[PDB]
Amino acid sequence: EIRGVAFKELFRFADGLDYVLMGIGSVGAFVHGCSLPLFLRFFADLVNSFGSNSNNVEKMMEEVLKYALYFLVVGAAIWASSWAEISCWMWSGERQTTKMRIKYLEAALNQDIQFFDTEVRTSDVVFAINTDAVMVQDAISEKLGNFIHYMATFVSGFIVGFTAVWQLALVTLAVVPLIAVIGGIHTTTLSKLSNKSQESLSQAGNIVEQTVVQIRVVMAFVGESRASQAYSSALKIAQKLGYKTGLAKGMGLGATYFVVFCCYALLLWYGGYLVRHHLTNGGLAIATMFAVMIGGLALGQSAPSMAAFAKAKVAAAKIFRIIDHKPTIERNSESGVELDSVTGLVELKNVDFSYPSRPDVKILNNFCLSVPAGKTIALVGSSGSGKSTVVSLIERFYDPNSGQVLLDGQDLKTLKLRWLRQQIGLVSQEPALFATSIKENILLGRPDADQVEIEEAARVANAHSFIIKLPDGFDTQVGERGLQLSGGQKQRIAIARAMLKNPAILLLDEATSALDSESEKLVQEALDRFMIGRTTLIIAHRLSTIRKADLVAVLQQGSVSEIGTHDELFSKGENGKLAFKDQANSFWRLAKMNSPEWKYALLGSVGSVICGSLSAFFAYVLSAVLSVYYNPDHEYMIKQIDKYCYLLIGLSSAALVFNTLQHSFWDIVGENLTKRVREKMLSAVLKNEMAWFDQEENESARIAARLALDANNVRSAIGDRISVIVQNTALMLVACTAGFVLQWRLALVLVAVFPVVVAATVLQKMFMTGFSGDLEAAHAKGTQLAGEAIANVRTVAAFNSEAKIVRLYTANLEPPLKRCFWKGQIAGSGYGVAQFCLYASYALGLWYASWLVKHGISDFSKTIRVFMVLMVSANGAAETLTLAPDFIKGGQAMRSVFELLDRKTEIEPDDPDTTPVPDRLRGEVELKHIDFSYPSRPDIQIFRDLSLRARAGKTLALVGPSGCGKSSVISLIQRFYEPSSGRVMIDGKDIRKYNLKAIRKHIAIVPQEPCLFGTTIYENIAYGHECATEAEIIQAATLASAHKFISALPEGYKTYVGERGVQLSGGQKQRIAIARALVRKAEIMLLDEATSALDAESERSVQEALDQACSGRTSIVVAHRLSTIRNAHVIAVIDDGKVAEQGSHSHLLKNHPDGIYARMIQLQR
Ligand SMILES: CC(C)[C@H](C)[C@@H](O)[C@H](O)[C@@H](C)[C@H]1CC[C@H]2[C@@H]3COC(=O)[C@H]4C[C@H](O)[C@H](O)C[C@]4(C)[C@H]3CC[C@]12C
Repeated sequence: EIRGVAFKELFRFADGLDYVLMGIGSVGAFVHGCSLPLFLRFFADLVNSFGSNSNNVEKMMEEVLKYALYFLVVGAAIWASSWAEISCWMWSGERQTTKMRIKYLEAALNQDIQFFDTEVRTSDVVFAINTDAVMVQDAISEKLGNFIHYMATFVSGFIVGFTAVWQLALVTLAVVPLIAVIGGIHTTTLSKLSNKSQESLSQAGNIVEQTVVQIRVVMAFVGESRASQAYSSALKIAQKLGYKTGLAKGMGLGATYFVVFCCYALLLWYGGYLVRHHLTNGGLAIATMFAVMIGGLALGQSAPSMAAFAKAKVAAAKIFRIIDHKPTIERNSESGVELDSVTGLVELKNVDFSYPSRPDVKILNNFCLSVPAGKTIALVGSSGSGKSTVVSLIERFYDPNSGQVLLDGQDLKTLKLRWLRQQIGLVSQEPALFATSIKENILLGRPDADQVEIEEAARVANAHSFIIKLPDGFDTQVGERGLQLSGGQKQRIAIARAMLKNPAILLLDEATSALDSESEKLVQEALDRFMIGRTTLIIAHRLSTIRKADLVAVLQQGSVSEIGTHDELFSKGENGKLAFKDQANSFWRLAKMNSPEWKYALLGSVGSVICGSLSAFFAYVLSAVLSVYYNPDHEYMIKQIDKYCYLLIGLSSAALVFNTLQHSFWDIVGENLTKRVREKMLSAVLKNEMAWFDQEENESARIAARLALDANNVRSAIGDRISVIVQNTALMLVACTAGFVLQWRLALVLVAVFPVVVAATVLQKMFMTGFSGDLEAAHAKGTQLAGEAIANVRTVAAFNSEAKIVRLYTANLEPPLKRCFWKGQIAGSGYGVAQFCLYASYALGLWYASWLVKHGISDFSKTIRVFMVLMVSANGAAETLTLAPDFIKGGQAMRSVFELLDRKTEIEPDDPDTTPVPDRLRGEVELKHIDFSYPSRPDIQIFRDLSLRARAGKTLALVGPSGCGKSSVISLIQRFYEPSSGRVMIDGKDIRKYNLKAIRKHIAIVPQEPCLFGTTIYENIAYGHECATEAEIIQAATLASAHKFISALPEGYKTYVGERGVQLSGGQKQRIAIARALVRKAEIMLLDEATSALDAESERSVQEALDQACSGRTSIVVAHRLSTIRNAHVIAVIDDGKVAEQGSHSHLLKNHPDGIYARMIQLQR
């Protein structure tokens, strides 16, 4: 484990402005922290004056006025301090982190390639840029300010409480730990249970992902229910964990309320005792209790900043480790001769390079390669030979071991590499394109070029292409949102960037196997014009360029064998605004969908209202006790205080019980709703046809992501919404009725500003969480550019364009900087305004209470009770709003799930219109005049009114060009896609009117790539038939010969096979797929060209298994390899969507000579 760097080093990249910002933010944070207990002290003074001066009205009025002015001053101070703190801390952190990001990327780019090979992985570098974008910035921007603020709040609260009433402060200090302890336990318990629920949800998502990637075989058979059952099990586990989560949350809230009620019972009694003995005032005691509570909670809230500091220390240690590293290979050297003879006569003698990470094995051991001066060389060394090692050595990526290696007669170390790499042009296996515009992606080959040179290079040496046939053209920033690039466009861009480096050698290598000939001919003309270009890593891919090269010296077993002529070369290298009515309707339909849980909801609802009442009740008690404090009759005050304390102790238990009840039952409602909706979504998805799966936004992990993300916000938007809207309604109703009954006038004035108080307290809690948004989302563009640069470090170094990448990174990072500055300003201003309005409302309400008392309208007791009850109830309501407010996201996901459910399938897997189905369908399939067009590409028509047919009980083999959709025929058979036109019949009955579900069990299919359903081979084989028992799969394995390795397998049938388990060989996987096909004992077998890339033993085994599989009943096979259709007695030709020759291969080979069969026979020779 790396040792975290000390805290001070985190501020390495701080300049003078950052120091000023940090100082101003620190002062603002200190003032913001201190001004809360100061407000409590001023409130105590105001209440004490307003209660003591009942007889002397004028003194009461003037003192209340001065303290209201103090409240306004404190509000203004809070406004200024919070604004300064938030803005300065956010912007300073962002600036420092951006500078450090830029320096990190700059240091990473100019590192040696061997650094990434051995020291730090590229994935580690990308993760490090994630960590520097998150943790270091978070610690030095928001966590530090919050730590200072909470230290200030803690110290100020303790000072205020002690200097007011040291006695009660000590008692309140002892009460603080209990509340803090319960809060910590509740938070930890929920986090642990949340982790359990999270992994359970991941399991459910994995099931959906697996089902979608295997949707073909799953739909081809009858696995739709099987998949739903597995999903049901995972959902059940998740809801059980959710039940625990909900019960734990309820218990935590109940426990903290119980402790709070009992502790304030004790504190209020002790405050009454102190008031009896003339040791304090009422307001002073109340403020002391509040201040000490605030200080303790502030320290508790400050601890997470320390946690963040530790994590960021570790992260910054890693980042500074990578930054401070110094490259070993010398760059910007002074030994460069800068020779103008760009032609490389001959070089690379006696190279003895050994791979840097592992010195045990060496490739370039003792041999020489040598080159001419202006003639290409083709290099073909086995398969895993060090063909790329020569390219790397030429580019000076590494260095040869102790020997004598030169270039052009002037060595490599004595020619620099800043301009040496300028002479050399490199084209990689896969072209490396960066997030900038394609125009700049042409520039970085030579920044000194102008527009005219770029366009002439792209035009005379490349054909007109998508760059000009484009809405944007030169300003076409690709990035992650790059347009459709099939490989040819980006490849041509890469060679163009290459030709901008006109002189000297140009290095080639193999491209993708499926590439158009235009790129190859452009490469050929590029190497012809730059005859200095040699060292093509063709690895036996273009015999024409091989004949072009004067020397085609090979690198067999990592060594040169023959150098010179290129004549025979045989037996070597044989490899080739949003609406609201719709939201209301969807809400109503989900509620109707949630009907079976109604009981729980009602009970939960009951608990909610009672919980709300308790909160209001608590507020009232405080008010009452305070109002009782300023009562001359001591015995009456004793009786009242005892009554209130006993009532509070009694109702603490009710608070606990009904908090647990409410949260448990609402969580049960929510979990049941999520499970039901998720199952319905999966069923609706599985009912859809394959054309729906082919469409975009509709495949693999992304559909699983939509399913996972559109259920939790649904549970929120139903359960949490109703729970809060009823509990806060009960709270507000009780508080408002108490306030009205006491003094309706002041109650009305206060409920005028009630939303302002609630909003301000909500913003206080949000400040507690933080106002910096998703830092990752802000720097997404820069992060992806940096990842592309680091992953493509070899290409960047080859084109010596590190500075260009750095400046592009800076230009991408500037808009996040500006956005962060403005966001900080807006957030600080808004928070300050809200707090100022809160304190202005407090001052106005309390002054109006004083004014009412002055004119004999009311009393001190009633007015103070109204004020305190309404304000504490506002705080409680805001604390209630802290529950997940994902309502808008909930509505959006509501619409998403509803449109997913209401989608209509064109092909219904079910058979509502039942048709007669024979028990043993013989299956005389006849695809007569079937006109089918590629679903993905309508223009492409694999079938053109082809009258294909196959007599039942007979084997038909489909042969023809790979381009024609011979496999697409089997898709039409399973009705995955419907032919653009034409009618297909299945044994005397058309399949359209026929029942698809009955057909599925009479059809067996083997995919070209076998797929792994689950853990055991047992279940994979049993998947073929609905009720496979045990003997049936035994015979399936024996006839399929799958048992041969199964007995050899340690666990046999029950071995864990798949991605994580024992990965069987391709032949074994295909053989078990064939076995599961035989399990279904279907009359019609649709054999696919699975035997594509296998070794000799696996080839023979899989063709044998195919021999037993196709034997018996009827089988439509598609094949392209000899000794496969020969066994079949009926062969068809798929030429251009039409049938050409029908009959046995031997029968049609004798007559009409030079036939299409003879064509592939001659080709296979
Ligand atoms: C005199 C008040 C009306 C004052 C003007 C008001 O603005 C102030 O913010 C009140 C509502 C605060 C000050 C201290 C707060 C309390 C702090 O002391 C406590 O024990 C905590 C524990 C726990 O966090 C409870 O959920 C809230 C609870 C019990 C708080 C409830 C709200 C307060 C009582």
